[PDB]
Amino acid sequence: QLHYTVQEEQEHGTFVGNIAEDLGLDITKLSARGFQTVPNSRTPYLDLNLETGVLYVNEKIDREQICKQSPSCVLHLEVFLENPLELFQVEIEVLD
Amino acid sequence: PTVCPVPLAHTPTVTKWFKGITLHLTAMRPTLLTTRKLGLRADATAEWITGS
Amino acid sequence: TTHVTAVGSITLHFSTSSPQANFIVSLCGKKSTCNAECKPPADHIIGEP
Amino acid sequence: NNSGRPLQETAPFGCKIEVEPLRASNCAYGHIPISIDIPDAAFVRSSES
Repeated sequence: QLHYTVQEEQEHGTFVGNIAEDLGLDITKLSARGFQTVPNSRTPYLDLNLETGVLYVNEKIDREQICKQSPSCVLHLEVFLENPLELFQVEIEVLD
Repeated sequence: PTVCPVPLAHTPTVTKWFKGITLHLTAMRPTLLTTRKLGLRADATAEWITGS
Repeated sequence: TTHVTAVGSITLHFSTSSPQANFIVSLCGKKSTCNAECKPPADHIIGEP
Repeated sequence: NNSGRPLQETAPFGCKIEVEPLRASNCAYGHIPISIDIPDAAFVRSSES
C-alpha cells in the first residue's frame, strides 16, 4: 500500500515521507475533510502533522526494543478521512 | 468513533406476474430482508435467511 | 409550447388512465376533439408512479 | 433484547425518519390548495400572438 524506510539513530523529527503528496489528495482542502490517525494504530515513535502532511520522528529509534517483539523489524500506521470515507495503510522499516 | 468496512451480498433476480413478484436469493451466511407497503397500511416483515 | 409557421403539423405525447381517449385539446386558444380506443398494457411491474 | 424494529421500517405513506431535530421527510398524502398572484408585466395582449 505504501512503503518508507527509516534509518537507525534518529533525533526527534528529521523526515520520513510526504503522504498527501504521494496519494494525490491535495493540500489546503484536507484540513476540513477530517484528517486523522486511527486509534488502532500509532506506534509511539512517529507523529503526524495534520496541516502539511509530513511524518515526524518522535523519540529516538532503538532497534533492540523495537523488533524484540516482531522479528521482521517493521512498523504499522493508518489514516482516514471523511466526506466521503477512506482508509489507507503505511509501513515503515528500520535499517542498519 | 471511527470507520469500519462491511460486506455486500449477491444481487437477486426477480420474476413478474399479475400483482406480485418473486425473489430468487442466495446467502451463505445469515442475512436480513425487510419490506413495507407505501399506502395507509404498512404490513411490515422481517426475516433472517440462510441458503438459496 | 411549440414553434409555429404557415402550414405544418406537430406530434405530442401523452399519458392516460381510461380505456378510451375522449378529451379536448387547445392550441393558441382554439379547441378540437379527439376519440379512439385504447388497449390494455403489456408489462406487469414498472418503476414509476 | 426485545426492542423490535425501528420506526425507519414501519412508517406508513413511505416516509424518511431523521433526527437532530426530529422530523419526517418526504411523505405523500392528501391535497393542498394554493392561491397565487401573478405580476402584470408577464401578460402579453392579444394583438401579438
